[PDB]
Amino acid sequence: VNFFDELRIGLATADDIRNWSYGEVKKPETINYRTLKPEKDGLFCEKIFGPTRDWECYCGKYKRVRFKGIICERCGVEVTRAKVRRERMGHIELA
Amino acid sequence: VSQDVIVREHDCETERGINVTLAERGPDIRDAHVETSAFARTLATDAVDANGNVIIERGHDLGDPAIDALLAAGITTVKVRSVLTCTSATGVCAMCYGRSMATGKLVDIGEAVGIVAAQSIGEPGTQLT
Amino acid sequence: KRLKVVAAFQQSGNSPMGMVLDAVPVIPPELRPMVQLDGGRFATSDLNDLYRRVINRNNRLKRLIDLGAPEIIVNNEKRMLQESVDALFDNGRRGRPVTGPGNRPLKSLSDLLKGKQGRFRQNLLGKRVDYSGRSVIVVGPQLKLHQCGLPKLMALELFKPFVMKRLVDLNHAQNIKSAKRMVERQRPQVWDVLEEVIAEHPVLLNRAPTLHRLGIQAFEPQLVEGKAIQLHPLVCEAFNADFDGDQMAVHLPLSAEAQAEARILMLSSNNILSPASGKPLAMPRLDMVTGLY
Amino acid sequence: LRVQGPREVQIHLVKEVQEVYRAQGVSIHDKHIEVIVRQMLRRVTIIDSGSTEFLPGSLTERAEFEAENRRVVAAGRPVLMGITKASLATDSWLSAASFQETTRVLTDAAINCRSDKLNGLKENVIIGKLIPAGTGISRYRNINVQPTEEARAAA
Amino acid sequence: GDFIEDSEAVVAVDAVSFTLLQDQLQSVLETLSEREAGVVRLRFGLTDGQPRTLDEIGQVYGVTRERIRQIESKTMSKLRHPSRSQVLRDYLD
Amino acid sequence: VTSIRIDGVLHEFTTVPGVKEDVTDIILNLKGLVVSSDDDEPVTMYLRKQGPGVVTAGDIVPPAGVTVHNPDMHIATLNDKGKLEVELVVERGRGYVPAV
Amino acid sequence: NSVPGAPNRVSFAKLREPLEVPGLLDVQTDSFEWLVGSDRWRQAAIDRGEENPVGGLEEVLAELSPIEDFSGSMSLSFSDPRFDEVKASVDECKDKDMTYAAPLFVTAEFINNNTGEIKSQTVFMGDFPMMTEKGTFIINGTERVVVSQLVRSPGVYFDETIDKSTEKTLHSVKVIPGRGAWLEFVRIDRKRRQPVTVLLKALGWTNENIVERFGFSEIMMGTLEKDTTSGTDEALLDIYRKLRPGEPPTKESAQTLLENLFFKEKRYDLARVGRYKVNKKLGLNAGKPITSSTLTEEDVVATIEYLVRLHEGQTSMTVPGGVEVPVEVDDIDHFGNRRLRTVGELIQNQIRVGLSRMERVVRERMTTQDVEAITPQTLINIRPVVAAIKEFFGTSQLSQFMDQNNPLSGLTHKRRLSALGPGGLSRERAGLEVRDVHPSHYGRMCPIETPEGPNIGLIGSLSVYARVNPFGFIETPYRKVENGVVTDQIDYLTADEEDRHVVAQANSPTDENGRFTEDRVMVRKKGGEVEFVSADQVDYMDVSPRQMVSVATAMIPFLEHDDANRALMGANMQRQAVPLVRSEAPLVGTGMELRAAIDAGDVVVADKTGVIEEVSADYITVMADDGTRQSYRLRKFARSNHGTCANQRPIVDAGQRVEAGQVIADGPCTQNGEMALGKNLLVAIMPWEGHNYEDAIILSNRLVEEDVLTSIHIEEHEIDARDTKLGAEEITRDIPNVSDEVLADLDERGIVRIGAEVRDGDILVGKVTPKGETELTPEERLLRAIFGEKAREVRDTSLKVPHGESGKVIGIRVFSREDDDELPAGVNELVRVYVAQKRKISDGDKLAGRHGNKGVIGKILPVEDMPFLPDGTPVDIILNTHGVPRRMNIGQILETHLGWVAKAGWNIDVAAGVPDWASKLPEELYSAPADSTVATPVFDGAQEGELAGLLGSTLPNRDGEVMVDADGKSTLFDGRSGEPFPYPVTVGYMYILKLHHLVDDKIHARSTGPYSMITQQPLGGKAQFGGQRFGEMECWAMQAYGAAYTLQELLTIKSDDTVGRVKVYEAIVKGENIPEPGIPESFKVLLKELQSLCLNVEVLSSDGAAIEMRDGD
DNA sequence: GCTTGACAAAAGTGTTAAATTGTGCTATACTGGGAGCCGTCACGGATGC
RNA sequence: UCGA
Ligand SMILES: [Zn+2]
Ligand SMILES: [Zn+2]
Repeated sequence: VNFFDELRIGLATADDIRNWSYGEVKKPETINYRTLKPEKDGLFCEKIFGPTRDWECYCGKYKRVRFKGIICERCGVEVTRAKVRRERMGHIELA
Repeated sequence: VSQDVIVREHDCETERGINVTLAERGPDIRDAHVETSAFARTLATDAVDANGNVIIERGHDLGDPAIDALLAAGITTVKVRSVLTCTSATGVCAMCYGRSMATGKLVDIGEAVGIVAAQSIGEPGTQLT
Repeated sequence: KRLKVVAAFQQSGNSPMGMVLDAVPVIPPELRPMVQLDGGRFATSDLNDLYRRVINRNNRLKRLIDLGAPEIIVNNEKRMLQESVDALFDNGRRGRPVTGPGNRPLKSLSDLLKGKQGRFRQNLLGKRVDYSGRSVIVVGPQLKLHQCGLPKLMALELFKPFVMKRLVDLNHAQNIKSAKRMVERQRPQVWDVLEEVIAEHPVLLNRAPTLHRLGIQAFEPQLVEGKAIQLHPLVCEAFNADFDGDQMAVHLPLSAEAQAEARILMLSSNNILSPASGKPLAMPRLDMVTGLY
Repeated sequence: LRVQGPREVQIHLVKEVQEVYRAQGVSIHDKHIEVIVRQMLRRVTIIDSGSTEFLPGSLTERAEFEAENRRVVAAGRPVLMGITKASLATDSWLSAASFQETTRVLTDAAINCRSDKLNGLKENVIIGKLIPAGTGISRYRNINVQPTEEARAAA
Repeated sequence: GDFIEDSEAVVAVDAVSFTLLQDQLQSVLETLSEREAGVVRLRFGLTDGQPRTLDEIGQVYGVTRERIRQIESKTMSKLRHPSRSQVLRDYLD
Repeated sequence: VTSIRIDGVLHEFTTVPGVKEDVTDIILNLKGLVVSSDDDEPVTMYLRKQGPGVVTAGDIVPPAGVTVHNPDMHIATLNDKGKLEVELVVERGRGYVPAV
Repeated sequence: NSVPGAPNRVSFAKLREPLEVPGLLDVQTDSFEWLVGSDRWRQAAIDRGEENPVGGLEEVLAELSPIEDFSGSMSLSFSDPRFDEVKASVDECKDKDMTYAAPLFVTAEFINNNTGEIKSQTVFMGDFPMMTEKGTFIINGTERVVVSQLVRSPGVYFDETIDKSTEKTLHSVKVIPGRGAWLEFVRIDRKRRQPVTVLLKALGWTNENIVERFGFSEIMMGTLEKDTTSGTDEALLDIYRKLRPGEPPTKESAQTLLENLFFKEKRYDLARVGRYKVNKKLGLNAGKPITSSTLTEEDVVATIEYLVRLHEGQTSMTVPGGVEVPVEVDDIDHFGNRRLRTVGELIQNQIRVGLSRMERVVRERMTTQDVEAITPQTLINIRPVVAAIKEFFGTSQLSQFMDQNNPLSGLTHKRRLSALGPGGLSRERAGLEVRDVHPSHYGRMCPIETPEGPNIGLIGSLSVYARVNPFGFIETPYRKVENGVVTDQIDYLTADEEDRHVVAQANSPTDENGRFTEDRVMVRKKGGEVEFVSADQVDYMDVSPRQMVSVATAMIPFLEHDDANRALMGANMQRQAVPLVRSEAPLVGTGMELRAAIDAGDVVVADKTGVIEEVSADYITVMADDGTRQSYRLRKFARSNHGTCANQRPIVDAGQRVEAGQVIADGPCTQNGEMALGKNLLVAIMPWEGHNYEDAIILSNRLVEEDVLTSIHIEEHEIDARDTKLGAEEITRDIPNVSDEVLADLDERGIVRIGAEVRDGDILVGKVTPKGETELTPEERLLRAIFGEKAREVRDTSLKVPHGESGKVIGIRVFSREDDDELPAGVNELVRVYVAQKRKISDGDKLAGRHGNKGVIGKILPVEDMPFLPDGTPVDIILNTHGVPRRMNIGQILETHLGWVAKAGWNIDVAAGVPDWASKLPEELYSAPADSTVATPVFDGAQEGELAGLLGSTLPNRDGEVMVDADGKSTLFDGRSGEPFPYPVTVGYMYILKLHHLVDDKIHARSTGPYSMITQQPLGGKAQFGGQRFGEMECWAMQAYGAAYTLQELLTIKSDDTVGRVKVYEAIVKGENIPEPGIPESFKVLLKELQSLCLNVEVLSSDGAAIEMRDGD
């Protein structure tokens, strides 16, 4: 749209950060050393940040654009565009 | 600091201004620099002589031909319209600023003079010691 | 001075609790990318390891708490978590920065915004643009004040999409694929087509550094042989461009509004006077002076 | 400034600034130096009162101070500040963030829950909007063009 | 970091070429039997996007999977024939 | 002369065995050739020199209707191992044309 | 001259060189020989100097010997460094991409006599990189050069400042060690707020001793009068806690801590240079054996005495029991206090770090590793040692890629002196005090030559006759003169020693027998300040002019007539020249080209007198008179490190006879043994119809037809076949999607054919990579069925020549894995293709003279229409007249007149009495043939009177007519108009160079290309095919005009708008209008970055509430 | 013009041999890191003394 | 590390 009057700043409360996040990253893992896939519950995990391939669940049950807005029951990845990986944020629950 | 300054309106209509030296104490002359100060300006209030002939009316562009006539009349001062006295709630008005230096005419309603002034001062800075 | 902060929290509705974090947001992956380049070797952003130090120390703290531990070990782990989050947001602001291999300080979220290399002065207040090029400048003493010599190879790549649609308009090529291959292969047909789109299509010339607005001026392109650029000798005073090997850049306006601003506002013939003192900036100088004198 | 008032400080600054540039043979116009000087004296200190969240020892714009001071249902003196301190006091918090001391500018804006109206041109440049100047003024860009009926008849 | 180009970034020419390629296939497939064109659309998926199979296409047109392979072969030889394929040579890749 | 051809070299940047010069330096020496041809269509001369000695401009056997006006020109110097076989294309034209 | 093959170039020098120019590569070779037991360096130290020479390796092994476990029961001793023959020839190293090194052997004895005694062994530290005969190194196949760093020598240097409190002067003292904690006067180890008198009580000094030494001139006595406590042991507890205050201090630990921190050699390492500096500077151990560790006490007692002495101003100070030495403040820039760390020493420091990094493993290993039987074989890990060497030659600022455009650039690089680097100042950290030339730079560092960028004053070139000391201080030769008579004696003086004498001027009157002819003579005192004295007080004299200027500077004719600025540009641009096809020596030039050419190493020299047996383009063979047979292989069209050609040509005839040191084959830029960096062109200086305007230049088309300015450029391309995660990469002709017509130039293997031509976009090497899953669209994969072309599992990744270049393929280099070869993990086949091209001189290419005159080519007129003499001989270059007077470089005019003088023959009448213009005239130079070469040494040159007289000369242009008058101007004829020019113009032969800055490399154009990953903006550089940066200052200019749409267009659809750029491309191709821009992608990234900092940011509409750019905002 | 049945290929599909992966454990006695840092310059304003 |  590119027509909006003002942009406001402020402080993000712990609840604001939790509402932004699509999941908690529970492990300091990036990618598998063999398959080079985004291992689950780490950084890059498709369960939260979104799929690597467009309209593809991690396990490959839903590979086509017919079904979107659904989450694979096995791999727990939502079927949508891979661009969401740019906009989707996680969070860490501190002890 | 000056990038947000642009010419918003034609005239602020205020009567305030500042004084220019314009040829002091000659002869028995003129001034070293009248082109940096008096030139390109716009007269704030009427310039009158000793007997009040009112040689040059308000708002004149104060070109070199106007300076000669002012010197012939014998007045050593003129109150000029400047951006310091300009009200113009937002930005500045074209009449207070003065003649556009590149155009040689009055300033357009769209000219952004803050960036132009910043570049005008900054560019020669390589020659200072 | 202490009141300003106390009053700031009083006027707004944000609780001061926001100054302590019970949760740390995680930046999306594509903004901290991990990708491979040559033959399998990998490259990743520094945030991933700064995050790693945070998550690793946070989980080790959970393990110490469940077992139960002397306060010496737990508190030591807690301050480690405190510095790991600090190093993530701003590295080096408190004590020594977290260093990588060879004593290189890791880039932190705050380092992304700050500095000449930050998001602002680097990727925001300035950007790298398409439809542009550069080359050396040579004197164009035979040019008109509004004209500039443009290398034919440069103009071909700059106007490539235009000449493509033109030789598709004409039957010289079928569809758009043979048009692109015909431009890339230099086949002689496109030369007559380039002069057609080049006509009365202005371009912007830039000579860095740009001190004033006259450092950028619009010209009418004239297809010229060779790889150099022909510049009008009068505009040299504006660009402060010596012919000792200076390089200049060219940009191509596209939308009708852009072309109009180049013809009216930024045309070379339109600005002959310095918009500071008022003295004419483009006037006979050097050879022309002694030539007329 | 403490003696001769605001209008004289602007005369003194332009005189001194032009004197340095004249010594090297550089000829500029006083109107330019006045454009820069005008921005230094646009703020006033608030000594007392304010009647509504106008704190003592604070620097607020004169025009905005004149509107709030009405409140017929605050006292201060004009100040003189450098261009850096003035450009850092701009009402646009991301304009000061892109200028200098990005870290300090951000923490202060977030604590005050500041809001940027996206008025100045540096803001419109960052967000990819049309700058509010030149051909970007609210008037020029809305111009409507139509052929005159007398001229259309020729076709 | 500034030297790594985005591999998945969309190229303009190929994206514009894909549209002009879609425009050309519509005209070529438009000249055919309305039932022959439907078999080719379901086979490769086209509009739907999911390539079907002979048996699935057999329930819609009410024929055996063998009868469609006959239709698929006859329409392919008609597609390979130069009047239709002379324009698509540039799109090999 | 337009183009030349040598059996042993596939390009201009290699040296021929047994000779003091290189192909580039030999071509820079061949530029000084002054030839005259009465045939519009192109024709090829031939030069073959074995054993030690100095190859000069007269060692080329001209086809029918062409001649060489400076046989004293120095081309190359070879030794016992040196052998030079080269054919050159003489053409008709005017002015200056670069390498095609 | 003085060289066997030296051609004949007459010199105008009024003096004779008493000293020959020393070996110009000695700076690199001498330091490297000192490092590794070179018997050549062993003799040098033995004949004059100590009888116990110690190599750089031997001295570091002496530091490491022995290694003890702290129990004293066992010890590990090192000794006897051993080197064997190099692993491979440098040619094979540069070819195989392997470093050029020789193995290292040593002796390590494991002794434990507490238990049963152990045994010795022979240890191998690793393959050690060795410096070549050219003074360079081969590291991983690339030719590199280790530069010489400028570091502040260890020692004591005192300064005086003006306190801000009062106008009275102050004195601060700083002792600078190499590895020490550097206490400063009395802050120690960077601990502020320190008293002066606490140290004596800290050292245990009795109170009565302070009064004796400090009683004179008050001062410290007053400082001793005011103190916290007077207790000797109490001062320990006061100072010991000040520095460390943590973990409460122990009584015994604090006593010996200062001896540990300073007196101990382990924590405080006494510098062998500083030991010499401070001992003789302060008078301690005067004329005593060296190699003393950190000063016990006496030296520190002299520092405090020197400080109080400096306040009083007493010049003569005798340390108690010591000698007397002047008391004065020191200048840091004086080359006596600033030394040059050489290549051998720089490598030594890295070996020291490698050995120190090893002992940590050995010390930790000897304790916990078995017992009694381990020996060095058990655990001695040399990985950290060799890593220190490998990590140094790369990544280090001192070790740089050899810069070689021409043999000059390579030579000047090796003698370079730069202050920046590890252990040195950063470029921003460096003040303006170092950049200014110091009076001590005379004859040592060249003041003219330096960079014009941010590096001004930091980088410099070592002088001609200078050479480095064993301690690192530069020495300069001088002719000792005693009692007003010049002597044959020559002594090398260095800084401090140079100030103790007065230096006569090299240029001075000399009688036949020899002596000071004039009554009053010039000299330069210890100021340095010029002085006019008499022969009585003169001791040393310059060996000759140009002692200061370096090689590149000394190669500029008429250097004294040009300003230092343009002279710096002329010297820098000389190393920026390029080898031409036929390089011809300069018509007029100083005699430095001869010597500098043979010392660069890029030419061929004969090392034995004899007769040539065979001559060929590939190699030359010489038969020595002693019976031996030597051969020299000629580098043929080798690609230089920067892309130029190194082709060499033989200058000798088969049956000729050579001599030791005589030239054989010329180098890339050379002619018959001299440095040829350019061509001699006929130049008329006049403005020509605006085509040469403001430094622009115009060329004669003859230069293009005759190739005089043509150069060759070779380029190297490389690609590898690696094992991938999904399979193996295959190099072949099988590229999946291509027309068979485009692969016609490939052989079966899939590479390009040698000798074939190419162009931007062609396939040099075809390759392939697997992909999966394929996942083809519905539309595509329909054509696969009709056209029956099976979609290949592999994806096409090939090697294609980039945009804007072409040429012929010179050669190929392929390393297969099937063939053993050598390859890193994952790679199978490695292929390199070498493409070259003949570059004609084109419009826009940069030409420059030797005086700093530079400019591009504005146009090239055909030979028909060009200003030409009455000869009918057209000129070559037309130089703009307006540029000569302003730039303050008039030497170009002098060499232009002299260039014409030397071109045509010239004969002096001389009559019977000779012209007086020739009283001090050149000797026996009166005559000279046509096209004669002449030499004009810098400060002994051809003077003004001679030039005028030289203009009168023989000018037989095919006939009797002379084409140049005595004023050097000729009447030119316009070839375009047909009428003569109205006035006489200056014509002559100048010497111009072709510079590596070429239009073909610099031209760049882009419409759409690769985009950055994080931000969608394009990239930079031509290699990446990137776009131009539209920066902050350029946006200001765009806003000053007031054009909003042009600015928004550049910052949205031109760059960061993901959906806008493809739509704009779609609109242009379809002929539609350009659509409306979107939001720059970098702004969305900016919001996400702010959200990571925990700043809640929202973009909200004027009405209602906030909106979302995407899933989140 | 379409269908049949037999028919081979392919595509899953469930089940088992296998590799990969994670956690625990080792009992002479051993208990507080080592690394380092020299060459701005000018300024403002807190913070610390 | 160099070019304006
Ligand atoms: Zn799934
Ligand atoms: Zn006004």
